[PDB]
Amino acid sequence: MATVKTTHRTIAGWDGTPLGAFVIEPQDAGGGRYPLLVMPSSWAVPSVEYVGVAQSLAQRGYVVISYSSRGFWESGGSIDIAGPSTVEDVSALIDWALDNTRADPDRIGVSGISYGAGTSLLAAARDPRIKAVAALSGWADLQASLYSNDTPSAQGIALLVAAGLVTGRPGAELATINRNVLAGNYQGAVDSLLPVAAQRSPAASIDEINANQPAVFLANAFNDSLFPPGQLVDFFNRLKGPKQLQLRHGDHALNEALGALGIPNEVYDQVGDWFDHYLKAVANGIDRQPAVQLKSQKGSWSSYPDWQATSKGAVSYGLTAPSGLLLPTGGLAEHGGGTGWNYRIGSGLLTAANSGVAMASGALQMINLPPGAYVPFVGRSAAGVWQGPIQWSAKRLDGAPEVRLTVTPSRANTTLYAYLYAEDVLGNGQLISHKPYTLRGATPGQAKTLDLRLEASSWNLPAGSRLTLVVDTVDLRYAGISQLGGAVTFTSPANAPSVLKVPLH
Repeated sequence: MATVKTTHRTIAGWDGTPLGAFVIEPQDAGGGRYPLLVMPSSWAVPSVEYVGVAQSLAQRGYVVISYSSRGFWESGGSIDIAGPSTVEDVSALIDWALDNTRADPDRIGVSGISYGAGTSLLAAARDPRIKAVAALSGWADLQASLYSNDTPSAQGIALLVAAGLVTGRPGAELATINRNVLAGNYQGAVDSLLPVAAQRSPAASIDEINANQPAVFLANAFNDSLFPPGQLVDFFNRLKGPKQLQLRHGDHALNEALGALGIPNEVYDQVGDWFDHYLKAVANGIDRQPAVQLKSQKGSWSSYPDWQATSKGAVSYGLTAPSGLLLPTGGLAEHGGGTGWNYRIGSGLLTAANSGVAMASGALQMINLPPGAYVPFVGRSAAGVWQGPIQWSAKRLDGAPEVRLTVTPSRANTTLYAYLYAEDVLGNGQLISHKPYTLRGATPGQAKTLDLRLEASSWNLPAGSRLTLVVDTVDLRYAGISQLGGAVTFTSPANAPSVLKVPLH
């Protein structure tokens, strides 16, 4: 193991903006060049040790530049939300390192978390010297993350604002978001960002990254508060070069470098092995590992050669018409359901089915811990509820469930939320996955068939439990546009039956 020297200094960005940086260099001995890692730090969250993580990588035998981006307290400039300047600064710091350290120009990598993860991926698209990327808790599509199916993520946008405010000085884009969020104008925040979001989205540079063919490692939490997994998976799937995706359930750990971000120590252990293989040619077998690796809520791993394999043999459950004397409830019926039925709910009514709890003012929790929902208390005039059978043996859900549903709104503006729960014998539901869907400017009384892809998950369903689908019209974490007084009618036309597809293993 290398012992490393850490030196603080100011390094000029692309336009001269001074960036606060820790330059970490292997000592010992005489004394060839080392692979270089440039690592943009992320949000300033108390207890989070970005430099420490960088030093531990450097001790594997790397020159590492750990640095604060433009606008951070320790730098000049303004936070531009991983804008073109922030991304170009990655290249400027690569140039500086090559000229001022024992860095090998033929073995360059980038790694970051959240702010630094999106920054790192964009740099890999724009700088073909980069041969490997390790991006943690990051995004591919900023619009899809904050404005999923045209539904603003109120709690996601608020967290973006809160994180920015403790990290540095906002540029105009972030200041406009901040002003909108203060008024409760989440839609206005979105509207302000959309015209400049694509240039901040790795997904918009998929061709450029595929051309450059870096080795891309992605590791996120299913329950990331800012950047949900589907938009990451979609990007991952389109990469043509060496790649690995890991998804885990996040929880807070104490007394770890990254525990307050919900990231366990094991992630940067795997990152190390990734870089060691691709940049130092260590034969550690990383190259033979499955491209998709998933860690369930009980902490056990599964793997797949690609994302398509997660959906192999998915079960199609037909939705049946809700029935019952007191608690109208439908079925999830494996080959198959009913067609020709209708079931009307009121829009804008509150249920216990929520993706998250109300969060404090300025809270910096980077993962989300959804509340349980007691299914018998989910108001049937406010929600459609469909229950599958109680399983007598354990099963494992790996992948993204899909719901096809036909809906008829009485108002022009409605937001729908679909939830998949593991419901125990007594009726206690644990949320596995959800998805929002906003219908804006719809024609009242016209039935529309919608396909919702629920967020990717990995879930051990125990014996004694069933899968339960809830669809309602309000969620505490999103700025939905449903109105009390309106209605939604669920149907299942013979032509296009209402069906939940679930990737069980």
